[PDB]
Amino acid sequence: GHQQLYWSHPRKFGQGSRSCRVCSNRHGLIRKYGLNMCRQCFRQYAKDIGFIKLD
Amino acid sequence: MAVQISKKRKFVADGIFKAELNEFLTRELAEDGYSGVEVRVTPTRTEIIILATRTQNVLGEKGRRIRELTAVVQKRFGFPEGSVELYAEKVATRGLCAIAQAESLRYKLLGGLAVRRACYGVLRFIMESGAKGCEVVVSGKLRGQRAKSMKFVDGLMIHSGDPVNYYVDTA
Amino acid sequence: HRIRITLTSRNVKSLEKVCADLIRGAKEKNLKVKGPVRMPTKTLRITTRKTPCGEGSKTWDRFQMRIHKRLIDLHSPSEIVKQITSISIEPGVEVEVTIA
Amino acid sequence: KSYTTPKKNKHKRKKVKLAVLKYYKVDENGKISRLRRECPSDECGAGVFMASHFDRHYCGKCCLTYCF
Amino acid sequence: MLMPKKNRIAIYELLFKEGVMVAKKDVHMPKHPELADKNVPNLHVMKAMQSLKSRGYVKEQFAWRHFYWYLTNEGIQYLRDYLHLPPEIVPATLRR
RNA sequence: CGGAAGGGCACCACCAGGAGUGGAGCCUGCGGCUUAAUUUGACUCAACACGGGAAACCUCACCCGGCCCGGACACGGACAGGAUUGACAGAUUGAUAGCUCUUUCUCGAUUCCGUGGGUGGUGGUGCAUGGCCGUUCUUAGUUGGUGGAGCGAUUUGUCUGGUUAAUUCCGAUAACGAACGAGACUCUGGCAUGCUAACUAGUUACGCGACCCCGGUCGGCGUAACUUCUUAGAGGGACAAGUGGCGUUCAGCCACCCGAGAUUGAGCAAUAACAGGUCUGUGAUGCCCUUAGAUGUCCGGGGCUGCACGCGCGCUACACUGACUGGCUCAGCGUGUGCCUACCCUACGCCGGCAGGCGCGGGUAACCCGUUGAACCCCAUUCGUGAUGGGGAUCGGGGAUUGCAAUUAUUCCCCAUGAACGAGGAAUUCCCAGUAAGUGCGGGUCAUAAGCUUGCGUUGAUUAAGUCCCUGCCCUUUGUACACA
Repeated sequence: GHQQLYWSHPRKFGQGSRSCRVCSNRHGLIRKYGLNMCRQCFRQYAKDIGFIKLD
Repeated sequence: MAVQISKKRKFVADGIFKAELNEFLTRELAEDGYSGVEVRVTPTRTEIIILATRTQNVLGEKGRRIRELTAVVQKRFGFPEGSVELYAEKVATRGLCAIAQAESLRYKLLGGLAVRRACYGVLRFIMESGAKGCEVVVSGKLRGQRAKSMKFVDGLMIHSGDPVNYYVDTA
Repeated sequence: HRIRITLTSRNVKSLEKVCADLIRGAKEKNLKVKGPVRMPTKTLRITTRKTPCGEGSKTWDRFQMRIHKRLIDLHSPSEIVKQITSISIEPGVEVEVTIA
Repeated sequence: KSYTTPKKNKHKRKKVKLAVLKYYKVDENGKISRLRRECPSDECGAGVFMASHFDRHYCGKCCLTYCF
Repeated sequence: MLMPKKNRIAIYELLFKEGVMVAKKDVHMPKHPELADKNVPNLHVMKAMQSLKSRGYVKEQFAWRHFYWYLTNEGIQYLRDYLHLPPEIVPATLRR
């Protein structure tokens, strides 16, 4: 069936199951500390998150 | 907490909370003069001051949009009933706020005011409000297809060092 | 009766003001209080690319988030601890109160 | 662009004029005759008839098969 | 979008009991995370609110993963005429 | 701009050296070739282990076939005598896709057929852009206001000389008052036997217990003080401060006593410009194209790995300053149970040589891994100049882990086969103090995973304190028939 084959893919792993939480793309994901977002949006919103370039 | 999250993930999740909340209120209160938020967490309650310019325009019809924003936070962030409270407050000396003058300038250019006259009006308004200096850089396509970038700088303006982190404001 | 306060904060002098205010409150309420114990700080390090694409010289950022943690023990009942911790709170410092 | 293999057409829905008229058999007295077998499932007690094919009987939405 | 009538009445009843409603940008969701009692799939929620949006009955906003809808007074009147409810009871966003 | 002159600066330049590349093997990227596809951007510094790009699925944008509309909304028809979904059997198909073909059951106004129109697009356009990054440009340069010179573009200030890493200052001066950059600033690192503190860290004394002949050891237990070792806060400390020389005796330079430093490193980093890269980061976006037999989306498989060739970054070696086997002995950056999320770090006991498997524990983290028992190095046998016990390319048989799926060996382990390589040509890369280099450990990529990158630790030097010779940069003058210079 269409309902039986529209979601027949196991998404329990891999870099396509997870994505960014801003862009929802599958490249350059910062999965560290539960950020789960791409590095460009991390550079954009690091001041709003709290990461600052000290050294 | 029953799931017992870590503090390393907790401060990062609070930073993502502040970033997503700032972006949501920036996209939603753009036409009303948004300038910032400040959040306070207590036991069983979470207070937050929205800091904006036009308080009547951010409240609407007797706090209707404020109640809508409380319901937004309650539905999206999983907060209990009455566990979060929002309060709108007027920006004192709003001419020094960089993002408020930026949103004023982009709404002037969206209404259809010319670029030179709009930059002159913004610079005259902030020098009447009283500031140390300014830097109005409007980049884009002007009078044709070639990208032409303008720059209107007068007064004291610092660029380098640690004082550029918290002595100026960039929008 | 041995009630534990954990102070976690991102900023330094605000956390110092909060723990000094807790010390002054415990000294004015005259209970057996231990010294504020400093847990070692944690520098969350993120190293990403400055460039959105990968075209140019290989530059790297060092995003540093310095978090700090202190602990204060109190020999007092729960009402005294709630009365102290319900006064003069600020968003920079998160307070965790453990009864046991 | 132009193609060589012809496309597969959509299944044309065979409409049935008065499908309830092919279910019961009417008598001049006050009684009815039920041709097709009812489905004994729990989700469909008595109001749902089954398909009367040439070799075996079948109910669709609960997927219940009775062969001979 | 062929939708179940029970799920359509449930989503419109949620939209009437609170005018502002959220949804998650994910077509592949079995159940809606707010109303976990019924089925109410997120694709049905998004397409029903998009059908309400396209004829100008609701206001749209987006924050990085989530579509937000602010229900206007014309949408209040449309949901009242659809649900055949008396105009005395009001949604909770106008409560004071 | 000058293969014109006068100064200064730079190990992305040299001298003196150190380690290398180019020589052999392997890994990764690019060009080329073949292919249904070997998706594509980038071609000097400023493209080529770069797009965080270590791709079986996804990513995937390419190809081969098949579903679905997720074509909103408006207009015109159809319709309750029913607008339209779903459906196991048999043929088809790849699948237990009603995707289709013959037979019919079911959904209930949500829907269908055409016209406008919108949405979606890792489609094209970075020569439309915004933003970000890189470069000009790690050097010290740049600009108003007034006054002055010139009709004017322009010039002075913005410099003859000295000095400095610096347009940094001294001092003359048609200049004066100034502004950005540099400097200044923040963080990192040793100096504190002084303060604040410590049962999420230890020290000293004891109460014991164990062992050896009063004494020694015990991370084996508990406690009367304390922070010296541990950690983080206020601080303080170094400023050319003092002496002796050089120098307008000003700006400054060298050596030295006292002293932990008498030049640690990173971030930010001015005006103006690049027809640099990114539309393949965005529901940032303009224009063009497609839009139902889709360039939307999903499923199944392949490919991104293909191999006569060349180039670039790296890893392993060419050995006796070494290989193998036992004994001993030393860290810190760090990380650790996830919204969806289905996936954490592991102590200990058994099964097995091994990868691993099974049980109870600890840990949301100075509590548990962990006193983080890491390598080179230290000691004692085997080797004997042989492509040999160096080296481990290639290849066969087998056993487990992760995953729905390993075939093009995902990775790990055992045995066996045992190639080139004898210090590498023109040419070329990086560097001068805890530095290069050897060496190992953490994070990202991660379900399985580091031949990459970013941090950290151990051992730890040779040679130099200069120069424009080569390559470039910055001031002054000169010449120009250049100004996409």
